[PDB]
Amino acid sequence: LGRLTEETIDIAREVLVEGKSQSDVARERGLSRQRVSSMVKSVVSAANEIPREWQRVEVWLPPNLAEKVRQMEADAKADVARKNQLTDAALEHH
Amino acid sequence: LGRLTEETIDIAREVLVEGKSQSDVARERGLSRQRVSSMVKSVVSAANEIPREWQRVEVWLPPNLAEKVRQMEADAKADVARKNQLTDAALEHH
Repeated sequence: LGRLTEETIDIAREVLVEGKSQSDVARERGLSRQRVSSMVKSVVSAANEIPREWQRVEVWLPPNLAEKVRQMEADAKADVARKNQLTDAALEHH
Repeated sequence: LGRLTEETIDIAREVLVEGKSQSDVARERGLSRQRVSSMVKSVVSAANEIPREWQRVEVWLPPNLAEKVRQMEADAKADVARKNQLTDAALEHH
């Protein structure tokens, strides 16, 4: 929900609100399966405020190491935030 | 599926095969909600071959660190295996 074409928002909205399968929607608009699935993916990663190359992982493990993995995530997410505001300033003269 | 009472297997089998909610099954047998949910949990962790105190975690993160987390799991799982066979031998005389 930011800077995206109008078509990307209209396709994507019909599967995540009022739940319909991806296959059916291909035939009605006349698009490949590969491309309807690349449209849904860039709206999900924009609602999370993270780049598009990051991946999703899920495992079982003991309780001490289960805490160290929760912390890797939280610190890495606030580091993109700081480093992004700095390069916006550098392009406003000064 | 190993060394468990007969009741624990008969309750647990009715929710995971032929899918029924946990609430309904409480009333018919006359047990609390807390205890039907502690019966289902020890059959799942026995099909994984891991202790009952381990926890389940799921996060998003960059592609290099996404590999190091996949490897923590695999090594920790083969370490319980080796250390278990050793204490069985020590109790067989010698």
